[PDB]
Amino acid sequence: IEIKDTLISEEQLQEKVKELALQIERDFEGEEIVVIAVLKGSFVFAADLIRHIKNDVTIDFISASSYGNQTETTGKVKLLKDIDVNITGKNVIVVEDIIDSGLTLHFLKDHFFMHKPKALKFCTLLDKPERRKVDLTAEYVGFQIPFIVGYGIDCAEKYRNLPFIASVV
Amino acid sequence: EIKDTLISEEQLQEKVKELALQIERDFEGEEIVVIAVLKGSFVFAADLIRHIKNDVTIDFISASSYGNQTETTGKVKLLKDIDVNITGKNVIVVEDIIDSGLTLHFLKDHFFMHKPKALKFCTLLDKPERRKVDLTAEYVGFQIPDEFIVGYGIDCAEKYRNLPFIASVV
Ligand SMILES: [Mg+2]
Ligand SMILES: [Mg+2]
Repeated sequence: IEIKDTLISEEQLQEKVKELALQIERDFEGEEIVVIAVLKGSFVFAADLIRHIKNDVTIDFISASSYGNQTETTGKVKLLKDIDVNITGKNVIVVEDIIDSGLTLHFLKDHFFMHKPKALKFCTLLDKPERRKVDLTAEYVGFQIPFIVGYGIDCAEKYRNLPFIASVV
Repeated sequence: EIKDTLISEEQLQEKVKELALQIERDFEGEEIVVIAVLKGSFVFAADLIRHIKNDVTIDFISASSYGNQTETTGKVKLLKDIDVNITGKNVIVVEDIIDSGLTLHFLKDHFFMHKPKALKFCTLLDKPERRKVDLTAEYVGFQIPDEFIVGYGIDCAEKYRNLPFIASVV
């Protein structure tokens, strides 16, 4: 596994993240927000995003694993770590590094709705809408891209520490 | 409410860069596994690893208190154990704060059971005057007085983790 080319630079990422934060602040003027980051890959994006949000922010994490084929086709995942914070009647933004088929995030969506939040929006750094297997439109999207690593995203647990996003093989 | 800024955003960025250099020096030519103690160390970890040029693998651990027992013996309940293989690897455990050191001493024994090649501790903030056990962190960002702080991943009742600086609260 070797890196090929830089796809999105460190500076592009920082500018885009600042812009997404402004969009979020506008949509929730004067109100608290709960940010739920999907581990592990979104942790870098989440760390940068929340630091630009001036609203009172509560952050928590969720971890989910695959059941096998079932996950690839239906999005059914096993909750490994559920949320600790209260999102009932709250504004919730679920943060991902990537959304492609949307199957797993759709399943996570239903789980969060059981908690009865006031609002539930999705924020992803990268989006691949051509890979959708279900209806799921993210309200906040950093970049639409055409295997990648960096900025929290790995390849076999490697390269999460790159400050930029790159193509690999 | 927030009282005063204790460590600025810029001071944090400079210090984090410096800790990363110290880490690179100690592991010249080798891969490193970074294990961050959730939830408070996630911001520090995100910034620290981006300055480390070595091949880095990151994972997370979550531990909770059993009550008084934790405050006096460090005994904590592992809520989420590591997924990655640290056997024969260089491991750096990343914390936001080390005070009594009781809990990290307990986590140290847990990781040793995995037989890593090396195991070091890196904390953003250290309060050595609060030690109840012998534990010297190899990497320390700042020595702070025994006071309540928030920001840069650290909360007070789940509030203020999103401040880009560290502040006192009263
Ligand atoms: Mg993800
Ligand atoms: Mg901690």
